[PDB]
Amino acid sequence: SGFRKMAFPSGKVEGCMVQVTCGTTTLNGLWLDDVVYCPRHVICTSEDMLNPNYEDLLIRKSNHNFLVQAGNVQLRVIGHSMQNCVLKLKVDTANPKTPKYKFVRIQPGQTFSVLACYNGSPSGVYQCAMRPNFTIKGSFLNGSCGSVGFNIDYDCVSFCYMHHMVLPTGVHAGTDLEGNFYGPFVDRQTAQAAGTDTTITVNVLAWLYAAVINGDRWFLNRFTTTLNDFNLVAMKYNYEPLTQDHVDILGPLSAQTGIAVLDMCASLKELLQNGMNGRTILGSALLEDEFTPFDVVRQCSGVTFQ
Amino acid sequence: SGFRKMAFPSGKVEGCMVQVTCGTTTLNGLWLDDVVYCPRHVICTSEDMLNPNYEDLLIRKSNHNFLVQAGNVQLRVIGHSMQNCVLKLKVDTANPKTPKYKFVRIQPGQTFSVLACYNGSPSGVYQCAMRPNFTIKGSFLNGSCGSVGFNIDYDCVSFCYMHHMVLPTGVHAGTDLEGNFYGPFVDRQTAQAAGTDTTITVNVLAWLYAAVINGDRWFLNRFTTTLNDFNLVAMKYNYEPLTQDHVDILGPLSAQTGIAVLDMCASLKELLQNGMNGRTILGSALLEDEFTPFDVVRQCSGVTFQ
Ligand SMILES: *[C@H](O)[C@H](C[C@@H]1CCNC1=O)NC(=O)[C@H](CC(C)C)NC(=O)OCc1ccccc1
Ligand SMILES: *[C@H](O)[C@H](C[C@@H]1CCNC1=O)NC(=O)[C@H](CC(C)C)NC(=O)OCc1ccccc1
Repeated sequence: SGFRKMAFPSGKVEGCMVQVTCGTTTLNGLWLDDVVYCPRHVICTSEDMLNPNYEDLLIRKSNHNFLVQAGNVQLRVIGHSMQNCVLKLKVDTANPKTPKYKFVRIQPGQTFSVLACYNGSPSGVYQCAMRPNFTIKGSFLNGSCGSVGFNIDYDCVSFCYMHHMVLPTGVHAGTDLEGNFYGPFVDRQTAQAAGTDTTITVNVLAWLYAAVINGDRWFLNRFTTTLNDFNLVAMKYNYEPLTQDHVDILGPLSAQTGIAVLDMCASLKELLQNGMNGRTILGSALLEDEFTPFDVVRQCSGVTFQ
Repeated sequence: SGFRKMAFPSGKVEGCMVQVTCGTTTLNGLWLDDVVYCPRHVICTSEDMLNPNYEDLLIRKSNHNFLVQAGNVQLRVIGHSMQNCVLKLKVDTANPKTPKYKFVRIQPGQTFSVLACYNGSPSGVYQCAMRPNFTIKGSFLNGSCGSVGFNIDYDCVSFCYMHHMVLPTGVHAGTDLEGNFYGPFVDRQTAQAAGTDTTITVNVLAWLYAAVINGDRWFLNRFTTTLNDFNLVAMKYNYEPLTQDHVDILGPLSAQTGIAVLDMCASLKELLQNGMNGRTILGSALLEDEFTPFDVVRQCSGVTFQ
């Protein structure tokens, strides 16, 4: 009963959040095994951020210039390296709360949970989606960098995101845990464009399937459509083109509810052309695109983790 | 930058979730010190739930009839009692992961985080509000009972909610940690009415203040109003009557943004009478009422916890 935008239990990630200062800049770090990961602009002064030469800036930095604090105790830095836009601080103490983890470069349209932190302490947890334009719509203030996004599979934490900056439009940009930015973004204080953000069409359809499962069915029509004719409406409304892979991913939900994918596409077509007439679906007046088909199955069947 | 419905870090609560079975019924329990708290209908069979006599049902139950599992190890039950609609199972082992905690009966309009669990294992975490009619709009399936709602103050966990049942309208009902139901609800399988749910007016105003802080200002008008004239619009649109206490709680946000409370009430009045004209505020097409004034200050200033 009910459908909510819920996030993973963040307990396994809270144990990995540390505080990292270099000079006057302080941000968060990810402590896994004997390595601490954090954005590389921790070495930047307020002036350096306009056009930083990270190679020249890092060279004037030694191990003792990095203050890594895990709660009450410090970590002795015994090595540092720069991998893309992230620093890897080698410490002498392995994190005893290190969970089973791996690094994953997420795909556009997929979702993950963000644990927003400040000064190495967690502040909150929320669910976001990697937009098609490789941005996210999160809640990040000054000091939030180094906060990580992740997914949980039973006991395996798949880290996929690390926050770095906000764009002029208010959306946020970051990297994977190997330091590669999602999108055409660079870690420099300059006006960067994210481009036209389209709607994750497969996610909208999966959300409409969750609505029928929960009792909202007023949007179910008596029409059908073709992939090509739907994508003619989709492209006009800045929606992702639907593919046969997208149809196959929506397969299990289509068989469960007995509603063909193309029939659900026709219901979504009328919604784009006629609006919503002041009505709501699952308590929303807009078409939600931050629930993937796997997020619908997980919440509607009660999948748990460690 | 950005405003999201974020939940507290659930790490301190994950360590307290256990599994409780009595007969064939299995639900979640809250393990604090040497006591396990769980809903009392764990002693009910599928037939008993229609009209249970918990006094007569509990009397035929002994300590060994309660299977309390905390992950891989069992807890030896050495005592049981019934406090209102919750059972207090005394165990021989104090939970080593017990955080600083206390029990709080939340007020209508306040918010808290829910950690949805199944079989004693966390499944997800989301933020909800205690509606004026003492219901919540959560995501709860079969097996979710015993899941708890809570707030975190630095290192103190204030447990305030325990899930018990869903209503015919799809909303959920539960108790405090002393077993007293929020609302006129009883733990029995029967059609129970929740009454007219009104909108938390002070929460809507605090959300509009968060919008101005984040850049959404199109709803700011050039009118003003009186508490009485606003409440004339409020009562018509099923909104909570605004009081001087509500104005005082919105004080710090009013002084921060330089917008008088009554002026913000006038902007909210026009929104109720004219709708939204297909526009969005903070990415929503509806007026959000699940952010309290304290939830706005916390997210817009970066308050952290342990
Ligand atoms: C790191 O904590 C911080 C996060 C920002 C601060 C406010 N909201 C956020 O998401 N990121 C930065 O300070 C970043 C540093 C660069 C070296 C990457 N700069 C940044 O986010 O500037 C915002 C901006 C840049 C250019 C045009 C408009 C805005
Ligand atoms: C406990 O896990 C369960 C939670 C329900 C199951 C589906 N969604 C939920 O929130 N609660 C119950 O099973 C509860 C047991 C009573 C003894 C309190 N009964 C219940 O929720 O029944 C739902 C209902 C009752 C009457 C009319 C319409 C629906």
